[PDB]
Amino acid sequence: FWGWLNAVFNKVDHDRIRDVGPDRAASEWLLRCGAMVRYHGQQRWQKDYNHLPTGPLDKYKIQAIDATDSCIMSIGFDHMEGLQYVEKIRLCKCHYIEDGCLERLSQLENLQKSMLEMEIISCGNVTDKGIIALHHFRNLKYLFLSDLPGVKEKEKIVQAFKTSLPSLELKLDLK
Ligand SMILES: [Mg+2]
Repeated sequence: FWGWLNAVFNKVDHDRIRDVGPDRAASEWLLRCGAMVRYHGQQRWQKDYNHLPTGPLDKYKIQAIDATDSCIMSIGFDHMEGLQYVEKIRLCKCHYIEDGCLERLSQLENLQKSMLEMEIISCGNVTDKGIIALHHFRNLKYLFLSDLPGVKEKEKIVQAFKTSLPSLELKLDLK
C-alpha cells in the first residue's frame, strides 16, 4: 500500500552479497535507502547511488555510515552482517529506527569489535531499552544521544554505561 517500496528497498539480496561481497551490497542497500557510507581510505562520502565504485574489485570496506532521513529498517539489517570494519554510525531522523533495530545491531559480533563511535539524533521511536543495549560494543569510545523523546530515565543510562563501559565519552543532548 502506497509504500510497499519500503519492503522492496529493504530486501536482502543474498545472491548479490555472495557475488560482489558484503560491503558493496550493503552500500547499495544503504544509498538506495537514502543513507551514505565512507570507505576506509577516502574523504569523499558516497552519496549518489549511481556513482558507486563498481570496478576496483573488493578493495572498498565500509567504515562510516550516515543514515540521515533514511528509510532503512530492521528487515534489512542482514546487510550489516558480514561487515568487518565499521567504526562510525550515525542514525539521524530515521523514522523506522527503534529499540529492535538497536538490539539487532548490538548483537552483531563483527560490529562489537569494530565500533568506536555512534550517534543517535532525533529518532523518535527509540527508547531507553534500545540505548542500553548498546553496551555490547565493547570497544565504543563515544556515543551521542540527542533529541530522543522516547528516552526517559536518562540518568539511569549514564550509570549502566558508567559501569559496563567506564571510559566511553557519552555526550548527551536530552530533554
Ligand atoms: Mg537520506
